[PDB]
Amino acid sequence: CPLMVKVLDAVRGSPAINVAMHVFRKAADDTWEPFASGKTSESGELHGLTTEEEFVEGIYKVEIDTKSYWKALGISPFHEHAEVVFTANDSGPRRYTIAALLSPYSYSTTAVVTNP
Amino acid sequence: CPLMVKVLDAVRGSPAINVAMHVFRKAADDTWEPFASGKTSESGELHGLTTEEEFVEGIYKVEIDTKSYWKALGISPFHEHAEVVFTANDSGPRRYTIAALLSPYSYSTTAVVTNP
Amino acid sequence: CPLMVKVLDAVRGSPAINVAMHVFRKAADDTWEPFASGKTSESGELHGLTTEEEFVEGIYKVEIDTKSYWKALGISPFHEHAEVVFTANDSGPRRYTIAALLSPYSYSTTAVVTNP
Amino acid sequence: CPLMVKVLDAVRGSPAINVAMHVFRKAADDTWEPFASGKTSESGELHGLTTEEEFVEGIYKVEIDTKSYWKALGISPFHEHAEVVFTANDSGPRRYTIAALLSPYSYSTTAVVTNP
Ligand SMILES: O=C(c1cc(O)cc(F)c1)c1cc(O)c(O)c([N+](=O)[O-])c1
Ligand SMILES: O=C(c1cc(O)cc(F)c1)c1cc(O)c(O)c([N+](=O)[O-])c1
Repeated sequence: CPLMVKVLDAVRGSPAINVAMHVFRKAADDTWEPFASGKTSESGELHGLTTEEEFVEGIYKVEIDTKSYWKALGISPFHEHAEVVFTANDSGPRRYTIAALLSPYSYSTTAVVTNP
Repeated sequence: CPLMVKVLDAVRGSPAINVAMHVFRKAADDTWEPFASGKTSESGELHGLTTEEEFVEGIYKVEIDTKSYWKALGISPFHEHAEVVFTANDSGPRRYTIAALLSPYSYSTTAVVTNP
Repeated sequence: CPLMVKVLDAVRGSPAINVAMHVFRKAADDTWEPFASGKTSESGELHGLTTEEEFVEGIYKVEIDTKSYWKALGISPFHEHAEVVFTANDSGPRRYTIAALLSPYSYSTTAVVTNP
Repeated sequence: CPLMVKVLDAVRGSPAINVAMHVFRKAADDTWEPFASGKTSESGELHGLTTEEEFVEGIYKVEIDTKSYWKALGISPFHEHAEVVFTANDSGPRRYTIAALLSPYSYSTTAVVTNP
């Protein structure tokens, strides 16, 4: 698993379950092409988005659909989504964990990058 | 000032000065129209982006060039930029402050939405 | 104002108003001596805690009563309080702003340390 | 494992390894008694601090020695330590993950609380 995303709920102190997200890759013509998508599990984690062979050098965007998450809980949040944009595998393959901690009017995001 | 942006540096414990950003408004064809831009001041703040009459309801994106900020400090960053995508809502008067707290491999963002 | 505290509410997207806090200074016997206190204003800020001459180098603790804040909004919180423990340092002049961003099960805190 | 602590480094995008921390419990006379201590592993995690039988109702304090962590990396940080104070097991046994995301002048902390 070279790319894993973990989402936490700072209001309930729980994983953020069933959070949808889309991953895009910047194409040579500078547009965003669809790369992978999925939803977080009961642990707040989304695994298996890609493989080492498919996950080439590039600029990637993770768009986490935080608005739908909060709406289903009865909250009208500030953000449309949490957006994480980063260059990946510039110095060879790495393993990436992207984390997001969600509140209705705020979110934090961090990356843990490890060398296989 | 209906919309202000404040950027802070979590490594130096200081305003993040001379940080460039662009604000976009989502168009009917789901593309991002440039709307305003600028660079943070010595206080880390960017004022005067828009006016009350110009700032209508809609989806806005603030794209903060964090990568250039960290590269100018000689620190390798994770993100290409920090993105803040939100719906501006006109139920009551609203002044928006978008704040971002920057670290090389993480950022936090919050909205302080008040009434004069 | 050598020391100011600002508290924000990540659930409502607003200053955290009427938040009580106490500031302590570590004594020679490793106990916490009360030093100053107050409640945040309508802007979420607490000014006038100390003066330049009183605020000497040492270890300070800011104890923010986040639990009472959330209980007054009817929201069950995780933390008993938010603690910010830091060394005040006199190499150059220094103005300190302690900020805290509150969620029921999470908080962030940062220091913005500037020079007039 | 009813109590686990995870520490991340927001400057390097890595687990925070070999971070010491002490856990205290509030005694009936309102003083802090030592409860458990340890250091984070190569994954940034500290497991096995306590057991379900030992981890009774009470007010607990986790003091994470962030200052020693940053000093060893050549950074002079703002905080003496990160302090997490919370009531545990008030409604029966729970499993607690305490997380801390560290920067030199800022930290975030969150709790994930699950029912066994
Ligand atoms: O967003 C924040 C913020 C973000 C965090 O992750 C943690 C925290 F303690 C504050 C913020 C907002 C403001 O309006 C503001 O003035 C400041 N400040 O000056 O320090 C900060
Ligand atoms: O990024 C974080 C994170 C973000 C924050 O704003 C504050 C904080 F204390 C941790 C994180 C990453 C992980 O991999 C992870 O397991 C967890 N967790 O379990 O709680 C959290």
